[PDB]
Amino acid sequence: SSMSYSWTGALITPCSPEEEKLPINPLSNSLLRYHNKVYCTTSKSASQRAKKVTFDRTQVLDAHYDSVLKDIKLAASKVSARLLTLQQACQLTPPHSARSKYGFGAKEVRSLSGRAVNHIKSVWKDLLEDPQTPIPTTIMAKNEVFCVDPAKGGKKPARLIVYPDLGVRVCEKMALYDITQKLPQAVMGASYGFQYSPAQRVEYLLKAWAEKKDPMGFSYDTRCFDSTVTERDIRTEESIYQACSLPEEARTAIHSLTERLYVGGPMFNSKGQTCGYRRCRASGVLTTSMGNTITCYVKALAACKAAGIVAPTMLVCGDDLVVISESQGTEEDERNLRAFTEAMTRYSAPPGDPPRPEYDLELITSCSSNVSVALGPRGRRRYYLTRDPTTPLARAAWETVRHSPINSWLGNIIQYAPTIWVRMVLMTHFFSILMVQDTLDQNLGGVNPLDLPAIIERLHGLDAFSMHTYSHHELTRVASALRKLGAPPLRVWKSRARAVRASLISRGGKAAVCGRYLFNWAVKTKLKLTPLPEAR
Repeated sequence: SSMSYSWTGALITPCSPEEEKLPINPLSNSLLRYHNKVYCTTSKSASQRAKKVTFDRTQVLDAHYDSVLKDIKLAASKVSARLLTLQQACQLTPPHSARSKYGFGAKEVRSLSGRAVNHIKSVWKDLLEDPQTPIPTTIMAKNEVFCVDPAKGGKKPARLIVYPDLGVRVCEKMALYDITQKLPQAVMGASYGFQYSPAQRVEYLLKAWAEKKDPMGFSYDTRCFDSTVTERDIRTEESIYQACSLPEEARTAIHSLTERLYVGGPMFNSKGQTCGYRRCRASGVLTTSMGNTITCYVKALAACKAAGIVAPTMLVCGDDLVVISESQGTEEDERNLRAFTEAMTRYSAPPGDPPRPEYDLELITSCSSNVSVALGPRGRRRYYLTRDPTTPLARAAWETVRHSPINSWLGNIIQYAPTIWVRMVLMTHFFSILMVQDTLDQNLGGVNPLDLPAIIERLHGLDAFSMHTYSHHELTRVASALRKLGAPPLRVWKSRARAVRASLISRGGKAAVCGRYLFNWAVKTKLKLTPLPEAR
């Protein structure tokens, strides 16, 4: 029936001309040796991305679906959302957001420049006046850094980004922003994934697992999900949106955006040319995350009913999905999972690698990440979130004339503070670098590195400075990722750490705090890390 895209064959151009690499990488050539393996996705690869996302789709629904789609509309309707004053929408605009084709950008929008406000007024009026004309969109290639994988086919192609002009982007927010803030939690409750800290996700997963008498879990994925969304799905989304208590002006505009933007439209490149036409989800629009989350939830939950999964507990973050149910023995479990996979396929949401049932929580990848366990200070099992460190290490070794990785180090040091790989590798490297630059109290991305212990204790807990006896799985995976990238093995990091520790101690003050809280693990003879005033 629907086929997701169609193409003029015009070249998908780059935004910010691709940066060449350099013959020395000074910040990272002590981190890892095999720099040849770290690459960034060229926009030449754009063509290849297209082939992988262009394909016919055919949907077929059923009682199961229809029943869910009803229950969800009942839930939508206990929700009332408001319009957003054009002004308020302008304020929500990101600072460096792509400028408008009509002579203004986010500076102007955020400051409520008169010209910017005129245009946004006229765009919005035209939404209310006209509910048919497709709104044009731009298509670009997002470049991102990765490590090469021969198994999974050398280098990945660039992701395609597709988005309307800035004017429309604001209007979108006027119409929909309050829904996006209210609806998911309404229709999905506990299952709405974004509502949780990394630490709460773990607590959630664990509570689910524990309350099954005999747990099984699995996780469902689609690398190319935006492609599987059908024009019907989108309209069924509007159907859900309108199910709320809304201003009549809202309703017209939601509907008009649906028909003119969300359902599809043409696609132009940077150089202006016509590039294609889209009949699936656009990646760059406001409702992308809300739609994906909600849609996937309907289908998934219907499929659980087709397949006969007993007592399911879900967690949904856009495309990413984890279900934790009661086992019907392994023999039935394998069948039910195939059923699910059939059902989803009929619903037009087929997967990459297909699901398999698992009976141990560590083996379930949720959100490019997963739970694992180590031992805490008093010797109790302590559970925490983690992941394959390949991409993080790859990106930690990315240096262009225009780009520095120091920020991504910090990102990961915070996010994954309790992991063995942050604690032994990234932290050791990160402080070792800044010591030598004597730039320890600079502020990177609005954080001061001498505040980490504090920041860490507040987001992760004093135990995150004391954990030991990491799992076989984690230890094997880390070992392997360092060997893969030519970083030193953990024993070498232990040394570097002892020494980075010495210096931080001798510096006194807030450095020695870092020195003692962050690097206790590295010493032969532990200190007794009491809680931190600054933390609360």
